[PDB]
Order: sequence, then structure tokens, then C-alpha cells
Amino acid sequence: YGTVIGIDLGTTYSCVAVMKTEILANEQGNRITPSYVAFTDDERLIGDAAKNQVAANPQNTIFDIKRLIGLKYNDRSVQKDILPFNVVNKDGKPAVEVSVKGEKKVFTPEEISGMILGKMKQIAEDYLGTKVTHAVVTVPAYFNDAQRQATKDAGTIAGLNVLRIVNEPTAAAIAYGLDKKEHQIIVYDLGGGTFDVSLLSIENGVFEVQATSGDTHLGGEDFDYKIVRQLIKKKHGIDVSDNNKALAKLKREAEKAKRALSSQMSTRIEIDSFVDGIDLSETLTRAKFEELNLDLFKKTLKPVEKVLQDSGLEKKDVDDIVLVGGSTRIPKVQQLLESYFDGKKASKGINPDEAVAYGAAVQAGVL
Repeated sequence: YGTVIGIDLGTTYSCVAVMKTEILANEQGNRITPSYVAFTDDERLIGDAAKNQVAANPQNTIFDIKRLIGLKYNDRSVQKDILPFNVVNKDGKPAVEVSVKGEKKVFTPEEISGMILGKMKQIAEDYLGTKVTHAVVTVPAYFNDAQRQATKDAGTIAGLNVLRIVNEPTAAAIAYGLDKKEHQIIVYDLGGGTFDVSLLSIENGVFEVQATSGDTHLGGEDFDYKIVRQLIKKKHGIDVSDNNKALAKLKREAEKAKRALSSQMSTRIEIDSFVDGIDLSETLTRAKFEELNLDLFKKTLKPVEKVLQDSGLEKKDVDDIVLVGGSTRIPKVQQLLESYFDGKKASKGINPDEAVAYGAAVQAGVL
């Protein structure tokens, strides 16, 4: 098998890890890599390079392909998700259409995910100094056979034998060693684009997914967009709502501002210079960020309630709470979940962006 790697192939960001479990940093030094592929005339871009030029090349930059993987073109979720790039119908399945050198190119979601998985493998190969041939790859619990198989096929495209397809909540629980006296585990997974709640039962090293719920269109980017709207709104006579280049700048800084307010009470948002030649300089309090996103924060507790009643469980029956995703760092999010579980503190120690890949790598090390 060689050295088997663990890969969190996520909606907005991907992550690699190997077994002590280490999270692998990319060529730009980032431990998470954007699930982005861009098609230019000069080269194919994957990860940070692709995301950084999304504004300049919106038609040929693909993202959120995990939303289309393993599904049919006529599916209601696919029709809903169909966005700035052309999605076509290729044999009853959604496929992306890009233009390189004046000719159209059609790629399947397996192929696109295979490019991202290819990047993740290359990072691992530089980390290890050896070839990587085998991987454990994670998917959401609600993924069906077609979506799981499409993820396997994406591995094959990247030259990876995906030995196991593991559920993300399970991988997160594995990372915290909760696999090792029956326990009931709540996994609260607030990612960049999707929100997942799972109840897992762990028996004698055996996990079972007892119930799942959530919101496929509630994530960190939705909390970011609330900051972007604030930066748009007065001091100057310029509305940047139609300026995609300027909007991409705001999204970057709003992402940084949310991360800063998880540790600080205030943050300095500055772009020198934003539009034309004029500076943008705004202060955002944690209180203002909480205020704008309070309805979205409280809405996350509904799927937690649904998970508990779809199982045979009360709040007190929950033995462990695992936090997954960047937005679980937000003190208000933690506060609302803690008081929902009557003061029950969540597990901590692992970066919530890296917890899924961590657990994937742990199971990979056992083969």
C-alpha cells in the first residue's frame, strides 16, 4: 500500500494529512487548499492560484463541484445550484464547460475533483519524499453510493487507489480518539459552504450514523457576506455591488476579519487602495459581527434538535460534542451550542479546519 494518506475533499477547501498525525502544508505554506480549479490559456491552476484569480476569470474558474458530484442533471438540487460557469448536460449528468485557446472543454465532476485530489497527492509526495499510490478519502454521511463511487473514481483519475470512503463526522470523532461503555457523539460541522449535524454511536470501535440533518447552504461564507455588505455601505459615492474585482477583495478581507474576531474584540479592515485610488478603512467589532449573524447562528440549532428526536435521545444522552469547520471558532457559536447542551463543553485540541483530514489519516495509518 505504501504510505497511505488521508484526504478531506471539501466543498470550499481541501486538506491532506499523514500518520503522530501531521497536516500537510501546500507550496504557498497553507495547511488548507481551496477546492478551486481554473482554466487559462497558459496553464491549469488548482488551489490558491485558482481562487486568487477567480474575479479576473469567472467563466473558467470552477468551484463548489462537490455540490454536483455523483448526481443527475435533472436532480432538483443540481438545477438549484446551477453558477458563474457553464454547467452542461453530459449523458444525464452535470458537467462543467470551459474555454481554452478558443475551444470548449467539458469536464465531469469526477475529473474536476480528480484535479484537486491530484494536487493533494503532490503535496503529500513532497512531504514524504516518496510516491503516494493509496488514500483514505472522506465524504459527507448523507452521500449515497453514486456520490461515494464518483469520489473513488476521482481518486483513480488522480492516480490514487481510494481504499476506504469514510464519513466526515466519523473521521472527526476518530481524530479526537473517541473510537476508543457505549457513547453518543454529536458532530457539529459548520464549514465554508455547508452545515452538517450528525449523531454517531460508538460501541466497541464500531461507529454507526444514527441521524443526520443540517443546511447545505449555510456556512462560513454566509457570515463573511454579511461583513462584505457592511463594507459596501456612504463615505464615498461608489457602490461596488457590480464590481466583481472589488467584491473579491472584500471577501478575502471579510474572511480574515471573521478569523481575527474569533480571538480579538476588534479588527482593522484596510485595503490600500480599494477602488480607483481611494482607501477602504473600517473597524468591525465582535458585537457587530454577532449582531449581523445572530439569526444565522441560532438557525444552526434547529438541525441539532432534529438530529436528537430522529434518534431516541435527549440532550443529556450526548456523551461528546465535536466541532468541525472554521466558523466553530466563533465564540458566539460555541456559546449558543454550550447553553443548548446546558453547559456541556465541546472537545478541543485539533484545528477545526483540519479535524476531518486528521481522522482520515488515522484510519489510513491502520490501512
